[PDB]
Amino acid sequence: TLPPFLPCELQPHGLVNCNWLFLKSVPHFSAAAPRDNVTSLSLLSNRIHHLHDSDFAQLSNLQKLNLKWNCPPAGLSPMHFPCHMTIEPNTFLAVPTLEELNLSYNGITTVPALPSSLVSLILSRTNILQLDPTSLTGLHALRFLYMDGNCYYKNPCGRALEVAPGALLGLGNLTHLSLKYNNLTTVPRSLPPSLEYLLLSYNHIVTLAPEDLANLTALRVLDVGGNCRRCDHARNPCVECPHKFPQLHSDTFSHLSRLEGLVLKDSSLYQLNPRWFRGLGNLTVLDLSENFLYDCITKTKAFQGLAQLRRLNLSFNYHKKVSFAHLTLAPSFGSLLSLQELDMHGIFFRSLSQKTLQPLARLPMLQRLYLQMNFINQAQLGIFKDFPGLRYIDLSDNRISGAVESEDFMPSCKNLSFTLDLSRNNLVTVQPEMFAQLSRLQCLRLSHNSISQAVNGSQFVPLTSLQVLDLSHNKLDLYHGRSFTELPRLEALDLSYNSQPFSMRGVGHNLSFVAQLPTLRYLSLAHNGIHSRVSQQLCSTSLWALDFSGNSLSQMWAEGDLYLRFFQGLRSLIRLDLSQNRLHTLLPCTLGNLPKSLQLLRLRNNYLAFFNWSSLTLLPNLETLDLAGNQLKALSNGSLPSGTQLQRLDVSRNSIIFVVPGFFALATRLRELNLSANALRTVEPSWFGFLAGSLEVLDVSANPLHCACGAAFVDFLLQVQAAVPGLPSRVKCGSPGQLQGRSIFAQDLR
DNA sequence: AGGCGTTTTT
DNA sequence: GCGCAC
Ligand SMILES: *[C@@H]1O[C@H](CO)[C@@H](O[C@@H]2O[C@H](CO)[C@@H](O)[C@H](O)[C@H]2NC(C)=O)[C@H](O)[C@H]1NC(C)=O
Ligand SMILES: *[C@@H]1O[C@H](CO)[C@@H](O)[C@H](O)[C@H]1NC(C)=O
Ligand SMILES: *[C@@H]1O[C@H](CO)[C@@H](O)[C@H](O)[C@H]1NC(C)=O
Ligand SMILES: *[C@@H]1O[C@H](CO)[C@@H](O)[C@H](O)[C@H]1NC(C)=O
Ligand SMILES: *[C@@H]1O[C@H](CO)[C@@H](O)[C@H](O)[C@H]1NC(C)=O
Ligand SMILES: *[C@@H]1O[C@H](CO)[C@@H](O)[C@H](O)[C@H]1NC(C)=O
Ligand SMILES: *[C@@H]1O[C@H](CO)[C@@H](O)[C@H](O)[C@H]1NC(C)=O
Ligand SMILES: *[C@@H]1O[C@H](CO)[C@@H](O)[C@H](O)[C@H]1NC(C)=O
Repeated sequence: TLPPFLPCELQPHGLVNCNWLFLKSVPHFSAAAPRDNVTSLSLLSNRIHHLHDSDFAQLSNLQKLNLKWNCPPAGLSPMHFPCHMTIEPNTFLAVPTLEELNLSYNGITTVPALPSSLVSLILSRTNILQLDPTSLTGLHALRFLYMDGNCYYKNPCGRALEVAPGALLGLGNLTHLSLKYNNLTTVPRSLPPSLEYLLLSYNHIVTLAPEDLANLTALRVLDVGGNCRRCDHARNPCVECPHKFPQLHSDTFSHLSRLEGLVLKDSSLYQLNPRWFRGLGNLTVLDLSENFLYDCITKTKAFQGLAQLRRLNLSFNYHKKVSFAHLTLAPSFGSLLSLQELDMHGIFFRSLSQKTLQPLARLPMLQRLYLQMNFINQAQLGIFKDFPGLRYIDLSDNRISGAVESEDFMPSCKNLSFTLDLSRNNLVTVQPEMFAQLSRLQCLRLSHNSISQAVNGSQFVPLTSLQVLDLSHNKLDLYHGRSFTELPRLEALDLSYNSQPFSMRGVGHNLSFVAQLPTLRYLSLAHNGIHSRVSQQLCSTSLWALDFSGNSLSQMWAEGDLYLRFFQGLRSLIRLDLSQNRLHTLLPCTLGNLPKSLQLLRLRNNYLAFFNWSSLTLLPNLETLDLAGNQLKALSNGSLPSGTQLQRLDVSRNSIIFVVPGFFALATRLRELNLSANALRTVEPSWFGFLAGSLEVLDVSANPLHCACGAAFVDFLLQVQAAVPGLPSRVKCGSPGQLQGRSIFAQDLR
């Protein structure tokens, strides 16, 4: 029988998802559907312009309703089409259980009547230009009001949004208010004392005083950034902050003892008034980005009081048209004993020395340090030795060049104890000297440099704890036999996109160093265009995973018997990616020379038009096989052979016209199968023997199915619907006539 | 007339 | 197949 909520899709935790179905009105759903197991209803980005009383009446246990992007104002319409949305006055009253509503990106000019149950209301990017107490009548349970972007460059109005004095006082539970991008010039008078988060960024509130935040002693977060902007850093349309502005009175934040988060970004500040931070001893996050505090951070004592502060953002506090030769942080940074995260990216300074970060050197909790995009050309990396609790340094996108004068295939550094990112720098060789005091390092990123060195075993000698080394997007010449052997703990090495040496026609290269890395588990030689004149075998007893994608095994395996055993010496290998290797053909003899230990084999985006399925028995441990993106015209020439351990099979984006009967039958372990984007005109239960019920995923979307009245496929997909993703909307007909390009349920086939 | 379309959400 | 060395 049918999916219960056609054309929408029943998802977990009682969600009915009608997203992106181009609906003109809300679907009703027959009484046969369990409309009370329905706890949430999503109608994102349809084209419903008219909302009725009956539309939600029958969904009597509905808690969440998303109606976003259905009727976008002209400025947000991708083609500037106007749209007004009519709501019948009992539309939402008929859902007395409603808790969260999203009416954002919809042309409405007044708030509709809403049930008292409502805990959350989002009215952002609407055309509502006024809020007064009649707007939000009887919403005493309401805790969240979000109404950003009702008057700005993308949704203009010609005036300020008008929140009348005391308009929201009726809302006794209101903790979260947001009114960003509304062209406000003053804070709204008399907001509920219950407010905990108040967000007024990207308005034009140029003056503040303690009157402007009267009675808001519950505030835990206050965002007032972007009201007086520096447009030299603006990516969007921007009005430059007037001269003699902004004016923030000293004691503006004095009565906010509970304040945890203060955002003052992009406020054109040349000087921090320390009186701003008096009485803010409970402050944990302070954002001062995109201001002009480049001098003030070498001098100020305004941080002295902030004992509990954890995150400090000083990024893009850069002087117009200049980078500094030197930057020395203030002594008062040394009293931030709680500090975990410091962002100094985009200040622009040329030198990083002991003096630069001296005050931070004895802070016990300092873990993450962002110094990227600073045009730094000299860096004494040895300063980080004495930092007690450091876990992460981002020094990427700098001009440092030396010492001073898919998680299956490559693991991330996220859970390691000490990571240095030096990517997007100007190293052309690696000097041991620059790492002299970094023997604690577990992860080093040096990608997107200009390293064009024949590494030999002498470059990374100090790094005796290093487990991950990323050298992707460089020009390494792999030639000497002992490259990387100075790293006793190396488990993951990325040498991808170092293609240029391998392009050098008539000059060969040496991969025999892989045998000399006894602890290595992960290796990417991906996107190197390896095609000729290389070692005939990779040899390693430790290696579990090898990305060899983006090379030309094609040309290698065409070259007599030289490279037929290339991957055979990888005795423990469990994952191999041979994708985009230009393979037009495979011998069964080539596949059997891959390691017996293999569990995962990718051959994506090759040019294979034929695959001898019987040779899968030569890889007895194979659980996953990816042939996506090849040119198979059929699943045939044998079946999946007996006793095969295969669980995941992807033959998507081929040109498969048919499947032989009983093709999958002997693959009893098969759980996930992707037949998407092929030329299948039908889906038969006879492909699966009659053991298809074990399948957890069967993707048959984007296939030119023959939707002839009474077709055998229709019935089959309903018997295994739990396993077919997107069945209600995305499995479509290629024929006949007017059904082409429309869902299989666009007319009843039975 | 309405169309357009996967466009952070906080 | 990239200063080794009948
Ligand atoms: C089955 O394969 C298809 C097509 O190869 C997958 O659809 C692609 O999904 C990726 C991300 O997973 C997207 O970047 C592409 O845009 C999609 N391509 C097409 C042509 O639709 C699909 O996700 C796979 N199904 C499952 C269940 O994993
Ligand atoms: C907050 O709403 C709840 C209903 O969920 C109610 O108990 C309480 O009266 C409300 N508080 C105020 C101050 O209105
Ligand atoms: C913002 O406010 C003023 C009202 O004085 C108006 O002139 C201006 O056009 C408004 N801006 C936008 C983007 O609507
Ligand atoms: C602040 O609170 C006092 C005491 O309850 C009240 O009388 C006063 O009107 C309030 N001020 C504002 C601006 O809401
Ligand atoms: C590596 O090459 C350097 C030149 O940079 C040379 O001095 C050194 O002896 C070689 N080291 C090893 C371990 O082969
Ligand atoms: C490749 O490197 C190994 C390890 O030093 C070396 O023995 C072998 O001779 C090299 N191959 C060539 C062709 O130079
Ligand atoms: C697959 O290879 C085997 C072993 O060499 C061979 O017997 C068989 O004919 C091949 N299958 C097809 C369909 O050509
Ligand atoms: C393989 O099957 C295809 C598709 O039906 C067929 O055209 C071809 O002749 C078959 N070849 C072998 C060797 O089985």
